[PDB]
Amino acid sequence: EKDKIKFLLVEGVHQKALESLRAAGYTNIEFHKGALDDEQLKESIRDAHFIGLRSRTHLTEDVINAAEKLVAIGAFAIGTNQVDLDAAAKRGIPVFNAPFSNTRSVAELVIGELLLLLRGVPEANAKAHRGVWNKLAAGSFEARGKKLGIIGYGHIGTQLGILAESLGMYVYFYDIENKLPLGNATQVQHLSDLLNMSDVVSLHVPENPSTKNMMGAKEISLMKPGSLLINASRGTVVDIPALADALASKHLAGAAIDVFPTEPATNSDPFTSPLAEFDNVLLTPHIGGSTQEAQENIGLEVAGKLIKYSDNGSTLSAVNFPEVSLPLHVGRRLMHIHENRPGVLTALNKIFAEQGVNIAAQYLQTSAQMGYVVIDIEADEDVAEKALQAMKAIPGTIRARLLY
Amino acid sequence: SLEKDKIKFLLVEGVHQKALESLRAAGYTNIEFHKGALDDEQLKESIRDAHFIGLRSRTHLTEDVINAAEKLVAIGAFAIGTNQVDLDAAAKRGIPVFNAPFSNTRSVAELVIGELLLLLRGVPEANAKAHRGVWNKLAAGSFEARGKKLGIIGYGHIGTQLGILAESLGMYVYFYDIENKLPLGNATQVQHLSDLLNMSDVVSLHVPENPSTKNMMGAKEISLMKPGSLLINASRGTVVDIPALADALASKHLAGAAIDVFPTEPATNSDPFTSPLAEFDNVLLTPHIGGSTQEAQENIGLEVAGKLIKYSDNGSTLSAVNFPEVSLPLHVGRRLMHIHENRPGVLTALNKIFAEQGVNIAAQYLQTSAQMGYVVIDIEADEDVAEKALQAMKAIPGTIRARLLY
Amino acid sequence: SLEKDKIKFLLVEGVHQKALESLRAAGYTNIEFHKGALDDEQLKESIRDAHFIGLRSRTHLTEDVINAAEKLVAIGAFAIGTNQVDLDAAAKRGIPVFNAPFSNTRSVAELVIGELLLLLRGVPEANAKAHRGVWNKLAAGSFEARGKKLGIIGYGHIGTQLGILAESLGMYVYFYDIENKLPLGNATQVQHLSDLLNMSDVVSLHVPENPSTKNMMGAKEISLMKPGSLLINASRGTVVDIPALADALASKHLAGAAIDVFPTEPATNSDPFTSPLAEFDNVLLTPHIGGSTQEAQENIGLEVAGKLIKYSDNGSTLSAVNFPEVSLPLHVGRRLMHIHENRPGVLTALNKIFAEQGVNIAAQYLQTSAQMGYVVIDIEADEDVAEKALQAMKAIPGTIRARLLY
Amino acid sequence: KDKIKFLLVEGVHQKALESLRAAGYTNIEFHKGALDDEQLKESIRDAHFIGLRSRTHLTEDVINAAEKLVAIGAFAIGTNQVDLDAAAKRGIPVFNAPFSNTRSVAELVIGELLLLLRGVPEANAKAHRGVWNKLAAGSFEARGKKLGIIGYGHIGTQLGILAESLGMYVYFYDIENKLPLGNATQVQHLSDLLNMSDVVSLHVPENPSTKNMMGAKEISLMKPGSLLINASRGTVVDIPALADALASKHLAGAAIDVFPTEPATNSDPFTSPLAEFDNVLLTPHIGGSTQEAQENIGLEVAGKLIKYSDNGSTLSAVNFPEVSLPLHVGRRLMHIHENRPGVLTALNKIFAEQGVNIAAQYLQTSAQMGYVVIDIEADEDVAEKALQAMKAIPGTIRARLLY
Ligand SMILES: NC(=O)C1=CN([C@@H]2O[C@H](COP(=O)(O)OP(=O)(O)OC[C@H]3O[C@@H](n4cnc5c(N)ncnc54)[C@H](O)[C@@H]3O)[C@@H](O)[C@H]2O)C=CC1
Ligand SMILES: NC(=O)C1=CN([C@@H]2O[C@H](COP(=O)(O)OP(=O)(O)OC[C@H]3O[C@@H](n4cnc5c(N)ncnc54)[C@H](O)[C@@H]3O)[C@@H](O)[C@H]2O)C=CC1
Ligand SMILES: NC(=O)C1=CN([C@@H]2O[C@H](COP(=O)(O)OP(=O)(O)OC[C@H]3O[C@@H](n4cnc5c(N)ncnc54)[C@H](O)[C@@H]3O)[C@@H](O)[C@H]2O)C=CC1
Ligand SMILES: NC(=O)C1=CN([C@@H]2O[C@H](COP(=O)(O)OP(=O)(O)OC[C@H]3O[C@@H](n4cnc5c(N)ncnc54)[C@H](O)[C@@H]3O)[C@@H](O)[C@H]2O)C=CC1
Repeated sequence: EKDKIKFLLVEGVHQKALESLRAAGYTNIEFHKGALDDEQLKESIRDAHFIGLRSRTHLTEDVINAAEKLVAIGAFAIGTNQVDLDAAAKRGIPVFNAPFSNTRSVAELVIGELLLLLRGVPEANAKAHRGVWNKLAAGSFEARGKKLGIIGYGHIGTQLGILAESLGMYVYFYDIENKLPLGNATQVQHLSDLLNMSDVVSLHVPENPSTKNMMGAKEISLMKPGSLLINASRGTVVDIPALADALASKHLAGAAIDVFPTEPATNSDPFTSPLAEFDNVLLTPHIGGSTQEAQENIGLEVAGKLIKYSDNGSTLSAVNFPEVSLPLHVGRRLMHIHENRPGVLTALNKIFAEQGVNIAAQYLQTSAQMGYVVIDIEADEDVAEKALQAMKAIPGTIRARLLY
Repeated sequence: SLEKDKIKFLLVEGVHQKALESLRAAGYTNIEFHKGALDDEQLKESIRDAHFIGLRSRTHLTEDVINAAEKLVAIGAFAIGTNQVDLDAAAKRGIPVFNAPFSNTRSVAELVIGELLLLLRGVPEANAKAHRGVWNKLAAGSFEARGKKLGIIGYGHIGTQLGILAESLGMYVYFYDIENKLPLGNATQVQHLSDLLNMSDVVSLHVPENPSTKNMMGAKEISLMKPGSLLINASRGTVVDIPALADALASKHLAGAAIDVFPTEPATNSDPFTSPLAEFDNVLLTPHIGGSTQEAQENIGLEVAGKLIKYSDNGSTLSAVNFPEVSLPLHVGRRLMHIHENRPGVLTALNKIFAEQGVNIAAQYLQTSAQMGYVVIDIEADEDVAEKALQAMKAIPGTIRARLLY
Repeated sequence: SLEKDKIKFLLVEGVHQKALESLRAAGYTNIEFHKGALDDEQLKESIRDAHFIGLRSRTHLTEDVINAAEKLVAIGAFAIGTNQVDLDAAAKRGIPVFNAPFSNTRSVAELVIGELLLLLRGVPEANAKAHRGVWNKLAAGSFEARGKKLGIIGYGHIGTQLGILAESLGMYVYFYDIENKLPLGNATQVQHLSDLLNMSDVVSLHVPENPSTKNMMGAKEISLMKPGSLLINASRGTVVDIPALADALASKHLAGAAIDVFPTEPATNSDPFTSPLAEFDNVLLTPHIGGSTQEAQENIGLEVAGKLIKYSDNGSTLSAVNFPEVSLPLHVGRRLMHIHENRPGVLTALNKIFAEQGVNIAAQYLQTSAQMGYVVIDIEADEDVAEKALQAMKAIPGTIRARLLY
Repeated sequence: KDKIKFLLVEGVHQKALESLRAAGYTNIEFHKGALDDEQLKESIRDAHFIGLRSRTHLTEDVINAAEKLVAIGAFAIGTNQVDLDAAAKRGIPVFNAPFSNTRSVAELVIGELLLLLRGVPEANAKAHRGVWNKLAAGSFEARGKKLGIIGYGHIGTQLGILAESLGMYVYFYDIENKLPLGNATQVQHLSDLLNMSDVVSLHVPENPSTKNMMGAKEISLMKPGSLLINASRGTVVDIPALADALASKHLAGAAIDVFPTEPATNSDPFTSPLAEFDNVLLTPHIGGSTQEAQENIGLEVAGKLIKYSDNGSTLSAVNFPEVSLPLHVGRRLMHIHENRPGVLTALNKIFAEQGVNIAAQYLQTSAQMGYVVIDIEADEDVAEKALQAMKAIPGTIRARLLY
């Protein structure tokens, strides 16, 4: 049975995804290096139970809704904005992704980036390439003994810190919440302190309304003269022209930016920033999280998630679905996804009692529009298959399945 | 203290402030401080009456200039290189030269870490493309440093510090050296360079400039490096065959390089730079700034002020680059020194002068090179006797210079 | 908050204060704190109107005591062990029991380091020699721990932590586990237990108790051990064949050992302890104090208080050692819980009611052990509807306890 | 190089032998233990180099009849078992190993504080008697605790690093300002250190500044319920006061490895008022007694004898003027002599006359004696006549041509 369950993988996900699939028993895998055109996409997805895609493939309403057999969708990536998360929820297909798999990559990028900035290496290299030699030591520093101020002490600030400390930098941080320090990191309660003390400032924050432009003319002029600004969290967090200002003012020595409010949609599309005129700014194409090793983690994680769901019904971490997860105990497990009618649960429970079946466990979780419930029962294939078909006749029923 | 005040220290070229702090602490307070270089003209003027000089790599102390200063005792290269100073001519006049050969250790190790971090990410190519309107975001062939193998070639002061910083970052560290060296942390000596080249994700060079290292990284070797690997050189301009490096990068056998030193380099920051490596967005080129930081300058300042101060106080030429190295521990009595050409009978005039004043020599350190000879002598005696002996010493044929240091 | 004042916490055997700060930090204030153990008249007396109780290892909660505790909602064993508690008995009554399985971690790793350092150094013997008046200065046989190899048998909470500290000190760290573990730091998993016994200078046991571990370190395993090596068992009393170790100690195949646990241990600090290990000055014997520290007692106070708090506030039996495990995140509404013998028709009545009273179910999590079942039900509605429902819930034939939690 | 005889008595580490073998010196009379007076006299009577430990006594009488002997090697730190004077008179330098066990002392301290903070020594002593005493009250983890180090030199410095890798916070007191390593904080007043520390350890030298610097007062200023560890010197702690403070329970325990008076050997009785305290570790001065240190000493002191014989370095000799000369083309000769006028004048005259250029020379004196190394550019024959002539300067204790 498991090997009649087809995974469609596009955009060159990492091999380990494929390894995990196969070791879980899912050996039916149509895999693609690039993205597919419209007519091939619909061809390959017409009968896929699962799909793993990444940034570029668009699962629009129409695409999802022609996908006849689609059980869940796996964004092997961070973003899910290429998927109709809500079209998908109406057909009862959850969407998973990998939000915290890039951590070491971003941390590393930053460390690498600051080392070079503190030295004026970006600037020296740009001149070098056009035949201008600029050997000077004025302005330049080792990072050892410098103060690094991390704004955003989440999954990434944490690891950034640990590295910064590995290199003997002094580590201070600001987060709108009280965070337990690792090694000898130090929490600064006010942001204007952190800015003042810090030789380099790094942002590691979510894209919310506390963060839109959290760094303006104001905040930046608060920063130490000669300092460095690093942004590789979100494109909206920093007011580019402000920093452009502060960079010609030479109030800042330089900067690195891996994200922008606006980004080229493909790589053939042009890039535009005013920062593009500063040799002392590292400008990178949102590759903060782009490494093979990151790809391997996203591989392990989003396959892992698809498989768990397929095998156990778990929606822990699904982005568009009520979150359920029940531990394994002996018996059969079934599951019902449905509109939020009242008395679906009354309907469900009546079914098992009629058949004289004990419900070992169940977990119903509701969102505004939908409901998902996983029920364990002690019974045989015959019995479970009838409950199944009965469960499929409940009013509201979007989808239901015997998982084992 | 009133006798210190007489010794002109001239520091040009903007040496670190802690150099002056170190003079002052040692009593030497008369100092002509210049932030920049001086022309032919105000050189010879500020120097004329100058006991000690401090230059970096732009002041040119050539023969004529060295002949011009009527009172120069030592020279302090507050940098590594000494090629800007005619070593064989301060020697001729009995002026030892000093420098700071290893005051740049962290700075170079730090720089290499940053470079390899960004090169494994295809960041330099990304930044160049980005700054000209090209976006190119992809994950293929970009990698993290952690878990990667670093191949350090030349495991001396810098290799070693580089290695330490590298394993702190998660890298497995290997090295090759022509001598057998004791590893720190989990570094590993590799017996063949071809072994080390075949394995490394990154190879970084910290060897010295000499026949063995001249073009030691040539075609054959680059060819032995791992496909998709990285070449880094912040050692010497003559270690890597650059045309070869260029041909490897063009055929994508190497995926990047960072080079800080070149066969030939620009003499000032107004002199243009060229290299066949300029055509590559995936190569960091930096203008010999491996050891160019303020921490490094601070280190050089203390090192060399100390050497100059020590020479002045106790006559040590330990570490001097063009001069016989003598030093003797302070040890009760009066101390003299005597720099001479190796004339027959100099030593023999030296002890008769003391014999002939019934003066006991508690200590004597004599060292020579080709025609030069430096000897420092520690004596139990009066001052008038110490001053008298000095006069006698100064008249010995072959005597370049001699001084009663205390 | 006046609601809470009703709910009596009975703490015996003197648990750490941090337990009381959580308790009071959560509006929970009727606390009957005791430092010591209680006798039966003291216990029934002081438990009869207890809503919760925290005890330790000496308090014996039997069926006759439990079937007396009239208001007993849950039981916290402020400890690792639960053998002093009658789990089936409290399960029969719908009383979760909780504990702190992994709260002693650092306290055990810290002990083993101290011990291995002094053992390698032959300190226990020199100490006992000194106190008896004998001076034994030697260097034959003593070692620093840096660069020696630690074999950890059981690579879990304590093992992992043990290896981290050991690496801090420069030891080489190897482990053998029955399952495949991700090694921390530079830790190395050894696949065959015999190579590990073969290479290791010190071997420290950190495994559970069970047939797979029982006497798992016997005469065979002891001889696989490196000459002049050291054994340390602070896991469980059944894992080492003490008389085998005693023989290997007598024969000097081993240099020493540290045993904190024993097949038979005194019931109280008043009962004598005997061991054929008592004869050997080069063995540390410790009265099962592996996890006995104040920091550990404070880990415990926090973990176990938090849990009893969480259960009283939100139903969570996540972690119970004798009860179905249920947990639901919070959001908008009110929340019921319901404990019942699993009887025909319970879930049917539950849902019949909700539709009698017109209540829409937001979330529901039911789990069961054998005849026992526990369901926690979030519903959206106002307090009259709620408590209308819960009164019907207690009427369902089978119900053991139902509470409108919030 | 085979004609040179080394006598190593008392089981110096095998790295000493491995090194002599490397440097091409193979004639070795090795002895696991100490020689009694006749054997010693017979093995040494032709030895060039003796390497001993702390039990051997090279007295004048033995040294003096020691015919072929050129340098002495204490594979140890003490040189009080060696008559340094008798040895100089005869121009025999004495080498030893000043600091070869810093880690060993730091380790002992870490293990001791960790157990002592757990009451493990008492607990263990009780368990050896039948008494079980399981308790958490008063037992403490090391991490998060204040360790106060008194004396921040080789060993203090090191100990604070370990302590830090354990999670302790490290404070220190030193009579001078020092650069703290890691998170170490220098503490300007002894009393302030004493009050704050959960565990105090000592690493000062033996001198008046140091005698009983920890007395009734200082102990009473230690935090109630803290620990004192001394592996420094026997003269640093007022022991009776410590006793008192363990008796009154102001201190929860101590560890003492050094004592005002120590048995001379393992066979002599050891006594002490602390012996009655199960919560006190007592150790027979083994803070440095480990194989790693014995090996470190092995390379070091073998290193120094090899160096003296190959090139004449007397750097670190404890009884001799220190002279050292880098090496250069030519021959090298050596003169040791009584410090008195014109030796150097006749030395130098010898080379003047045979018309031989002196490439360098280094002489250094004491009050009573003088040593000088000479690099000359000449064939072997001329160096020989020179030797013979230098051997004759009145004043000459000894002269040798090294290469
Ligand atoms: N450039 C790239 O390729 C990638 C960018 N990122 C971005 O990095 C950001 C953070 O990453 P994680 O560490 O995984 O997030 P996280 O959720 O684990 O941590 C973010 C932290 O910022 C804190 N925070 C939230 N609002 C704040 C406010 N505005 N002011 C100060 N602190 C605030 C939160 O407390 C949290 O600690 C996200 O935007 C993520 O998308 C992550 C991976 C790759
Ligand atoms: N670009 C820059 O800013 C600067 C460049 N440098 C250069 O870095 C180089 C290394 O500096 P340090 O580590 O301080 O020197 P170092 O002398 O301490 O280390 C050099 C090591 O290389 C080994 N070696 C010699 N020849 C070799 C060969 N043929 N193959 C392999 N190994 C060989 C030696 O045994 C020695 O261990 C020097 O050339 C120095 O001038 C140093 C500072 C700055
Ligand atoms: N002396 C004392 O006061 C204390 C003793 N302990 C005991 O120490 C032991 C370990 O504690 P934790 O680290 O929390 O346990 P843990 O469960 O986290 O670690 C046990 C590890 O050993 C492995 N293992 C199981 N059977 C094995 C076998 N036959 N051979 C090799 N490995 C095996 C398991 O797979 C697991 O990874 C437990 O027995 C615990 O009761 C715990 C606290 C204090
Ligand atoms: N029991 C044993 O096996 C051994 C004992 N020791 C003893 O340990 C002691 C320390 O050894 P090292 O670290 O090698 O010595 P060290 O010379 O490196 O350090 C001594 C430090 O103590 C300081 N000091 C001197 N007088 C002081 C005072 N009154 N108050 C505070 N600080 C003072 C000095 O500033 C110096 O920093 C020495 O006595 C040594 O003999 C050393 C090795 C082994």
